[PDB]
Amino acid sequence: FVNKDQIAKDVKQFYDQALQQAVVDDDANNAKAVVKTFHETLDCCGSSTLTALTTSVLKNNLCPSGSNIISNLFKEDCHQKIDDLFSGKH
Amino acid sequence: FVNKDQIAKDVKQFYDQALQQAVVDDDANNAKAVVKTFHETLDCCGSSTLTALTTSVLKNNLCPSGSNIISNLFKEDCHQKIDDLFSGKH
Amino acid sequence: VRLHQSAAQLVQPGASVRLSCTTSGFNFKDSYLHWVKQRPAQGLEWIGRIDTGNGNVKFDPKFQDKATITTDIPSMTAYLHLSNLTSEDTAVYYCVPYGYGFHSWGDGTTLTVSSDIQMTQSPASLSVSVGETVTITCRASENIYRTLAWYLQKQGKSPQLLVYGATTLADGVPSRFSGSGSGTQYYLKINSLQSEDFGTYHCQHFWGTPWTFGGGTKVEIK
Amino acid sequence: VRLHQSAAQLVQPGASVRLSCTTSGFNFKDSYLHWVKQRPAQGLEWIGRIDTGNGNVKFDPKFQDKATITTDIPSMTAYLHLSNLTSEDTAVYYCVPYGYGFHSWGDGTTLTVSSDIQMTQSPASLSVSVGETVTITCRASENIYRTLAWYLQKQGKSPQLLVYGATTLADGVPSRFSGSGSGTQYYLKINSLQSEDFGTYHCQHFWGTPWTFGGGTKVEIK
Repeated sequence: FVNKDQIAKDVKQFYDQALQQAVVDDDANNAKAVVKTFHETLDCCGSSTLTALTTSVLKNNLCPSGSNIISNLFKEDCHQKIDDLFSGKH
Repeated sequence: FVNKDQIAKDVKQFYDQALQQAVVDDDANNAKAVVKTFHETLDCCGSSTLTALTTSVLKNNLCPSGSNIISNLFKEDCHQKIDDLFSGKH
Repeated sequence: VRLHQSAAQLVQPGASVRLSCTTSGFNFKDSYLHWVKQRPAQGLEWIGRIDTGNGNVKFDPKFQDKATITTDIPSMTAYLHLSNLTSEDTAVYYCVPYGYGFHSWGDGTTLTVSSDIQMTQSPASLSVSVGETVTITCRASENIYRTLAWYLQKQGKSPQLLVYGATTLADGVPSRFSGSGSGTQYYLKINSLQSEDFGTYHCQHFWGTPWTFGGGTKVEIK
Repeated sequence: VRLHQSAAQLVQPGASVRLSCTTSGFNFKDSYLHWVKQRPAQGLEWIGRIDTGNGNVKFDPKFQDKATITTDIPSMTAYLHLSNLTSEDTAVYYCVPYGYGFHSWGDGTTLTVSSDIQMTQSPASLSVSVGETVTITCRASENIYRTLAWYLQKQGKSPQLLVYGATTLADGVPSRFSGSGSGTQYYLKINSLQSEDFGTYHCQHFWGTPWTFGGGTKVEIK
């Protein structure tokens, strides 16, 4: 049996891992594919818990299509968007 | 006798301390006065070593007068500007 | 397309109300939302503020127990809860977002109840004719580090942001407007004064809390 | 007022040169500076790139030992050092900044020496008349995650950025231009084709390294 809080904690951690790996360089890899997918699917960019990556996140164009640098700098936190998914709010 | 590298290391650390204290809240205090002075005097904002503060730095309007959010997000790193002062480059 | 404010409320002494403010276009999630009270035929008064980052709230001692601030982050909404209402609560309540630059206020919410850095604005009143060059002055009690703003308030309307910082012209504001100043002394010059720029000019500092306003400068044609 | 590029150089086989690129308006300090080679009467070729963040440099295997990239951060300058020069080095060298969005290329530096994701652009040639609606297609060998750009190249001039991302119109570009597409297939539609939009259309992906270009689409009046 999978608990709401434990599953939400892991998706956030899985995300943090992906984002940490994605900002390392400009190399096309799965982490970028995964980060670009989470961002598009949830309409978010980066996390509050990983603020040290925001500039790097922008530098690698990892935020969704359509929105500018200011919109992406102030985009919705992915950890919150993950919480809303597992709690059914959106 | 004061060594170039040790003095440059301390000004940067003194700065880091000030910036850490300045972003804590919106309270007018010396740390903000000190951070606003360093930023204006050296024409810089935040540090590369303290990227986790950039958004907070913007949130508190701690970057110099005249420049927008994009200019301030991509403003010159204060640790580098401190290095240029102690080495006589500018 | 920034601040959206809640509709008017007519009430009797003793009631309890909720005034609302919705952002859009701002980092509401990790920002400062302030509330400013404007008493009819009286000045601007700062109520309190919420830091949506940590949830910390601060109030001017007078509003300490009556006023309350809460937020609804997903809808990007700020609420000011007022209790034990009296005649001195009859005022316009403006919502002010602050943090990633300087912003225009909300249009205001009228509430009717019927049954520290000191700013020095000069002159108090100004009787001028179109085309004249005017220079309003604002003096702070301490170095406010250029964190000042100039506003133009036209009768029964929300203060229009003219200049933020000391020198920065707010978007859409005519070039004929010029802010200058440093440390403790600031100035606003209006070059070739026009008809559409008559009313009350206000200065304000944003160097910490509480936010304070200048006396005002009334510009009028004789 | 972005990229500034160094002047032309005429040389003989065996020489060694330095082409330069100065930014201004970009976060040169923690960015990616790429160099693109364009052989006369031949396509666009990616040379290599520097990450000014860590100082890492990458090159297309062919340019591995000859080419070199260095930076001068305070002057915000990028240098491409080319050694053992031959006839196949006679080309235009464009400087491309990348990272906090998508940018227009430098005007180019002409060097004259005299003595992996595959892109599929369609059609190769297009014979159309003013007012006609055209639809150019670009297909990637893998999902490029909408990190594509459309450019318009007019004879002897640097490729003009039309659309970045898949759908975003670059500033100053007429509304009549429309980018669309996802995953592996992308399209550029030109609504009511005009005289000032004739030449070669290029697509490009920015999904990792090396950067690759479409064959080109030549639009001309018959």
